[PDB]
Amino acid sequence: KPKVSLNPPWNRIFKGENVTLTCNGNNFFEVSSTKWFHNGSLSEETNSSLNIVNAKFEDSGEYKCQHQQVNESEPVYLEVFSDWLLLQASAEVVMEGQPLFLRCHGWRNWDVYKVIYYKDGEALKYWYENHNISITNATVEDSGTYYCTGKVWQLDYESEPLNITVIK
Ligand SMILES: *[C@@H]1O[C@H](CO)[C@@H](O[C@@H]2O[C@H](CO)[C@@H](O[C@@H]3O[C@H](CO)[C@@H](O)[C@H](O)[C@@H]3O)[C@H](O)[C@H]2NC(C)=O)[C@H](O)[C@H]1NC(C)=O
Ligand SMILES: *[C@@H]1O[C@H](CO)[C@@H](O[C@@H]2O[C@H](CO)[C@@H](O)[C@H](O)[C@H]2NC(C)=O)[C@H](O)[C@H]1NC(C)=O
Ligand SMILES: *[C@@H]1O[C@H](CO)[C@@H](O[C@@H]2O[C@H](CO)[C@@H](O)[C@H](O)[C@H]2NC(C)=O)[C@H](O)[C@H]1NC(C)=O
Ligand SMILES: *[C@@H]1O[C@H](CO)[C@@H](O)[C@H](O)[C@H]1NC(C)=O
Ligand SMILES: *[C@@H]1O[C@H](CO)[C@@H](O)[C@H](O)[C@H]1NC(C)=O
Ligand SMILES: *[C@@H]1O[C@H](CO)[C@@H](O)[C@H](O)[C@H]1NC(C)=O
Ligand SMILES: *[C@@H]1O[C@H](CO)[C@@H](O)[C@H](O)[C@H]1NC(C)=O
Repeated sequence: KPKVSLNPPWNRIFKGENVTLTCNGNNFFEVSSTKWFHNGSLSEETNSSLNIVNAKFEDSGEYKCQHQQVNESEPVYLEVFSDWLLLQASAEVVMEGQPLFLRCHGWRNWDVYKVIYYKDGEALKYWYENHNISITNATVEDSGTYYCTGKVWQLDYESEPLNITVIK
């Protein structure tokens, strides 16, 4: 029962950014026989750590790993974007009580100011130099649709809206 982990945790990334997919293993692993299935199609890497460099739209997809005698892991979907601001979430679905981190991500990792996060059309939090609205203990009422607004350079921008569900 393997489980694909990511680093950054962000599973919604811009174009050209890099992400690393590690197969069920927190720190140190042994085997050299690891399988990767990008969109189902077997991959060319064997190492347990499948890196992804300059993010091309084609990288967006469904992945998974399996060992010699283990049933393939629950696929994970990676989406790549091109836009001024992208709203990133730790996980999109959560178990009541778990942690939750949302991030109003600027393009080219620039700097965003006058930030405001919104949940279900309501103003929620606000800062100058931006922040990362974080949640330790997650309530089910936290489930909703978020999006953020901010000033890049000297213009305002709105982010694509994102759904989030906290089940019990
Ligand atoms: C795995 O399957 C997914 C299908 O969801 C593939 O992702 C899709 O890839 C295409 C081509 O990169 C994306 O569309 C492109 O968008 C640009 C910009 O809007 C446009 O100018 C191009 O003409 C093209 O339409 C498409 O949106 C994307 N799907 C999603 C949801 O992001 C992915 O490429 C597949 N992986 C492999 C290795 O085939
Ligand atoms: C993705 O990885 C690349 C490679 O490490 C990063 O760009 C590197 O930038 C350094 C400058 O310190 C150069 O020495 C390398 O040659 C560059 N690598 C490549 C492949 O061009 C890049 O910054 C990473 N992406 C992000 C978002 O940080
Ligand atoms: C987020 O979830 C909401 C539902 O909570 C989706 O909105 C519904 O969309 C369907 C069809 O698009 C409509 O029939 C419903 O009336 C909508 N509900 C509301 C309250 O507007 C929404 O499409 C989802 N968005 C994403 C990005 O997944
Ligand atoms: C290759 O695998 C080892 C562990 O077997 C790991 O420490 C290392 O980071 C991996 N290298 C790459 C490029 O994935
Ligand atoms: C492993 O996969 C087989 C089918 O190939 C399935 O019967 C079995 O239940 C799986 N292992 C576990 C722990 O579920
Ligand atoms: C908060 O978000 C920023 C983005 O500006 C990121 O670089 C940083 O690592 C995050 N801080 C923490 C403590 O996770
Ligand atoms: C999380 O918060 C709930 C109340 O909202 C509380 O009952 C529970 O003990 C908290 N969990 C932890 C680990 O403190």
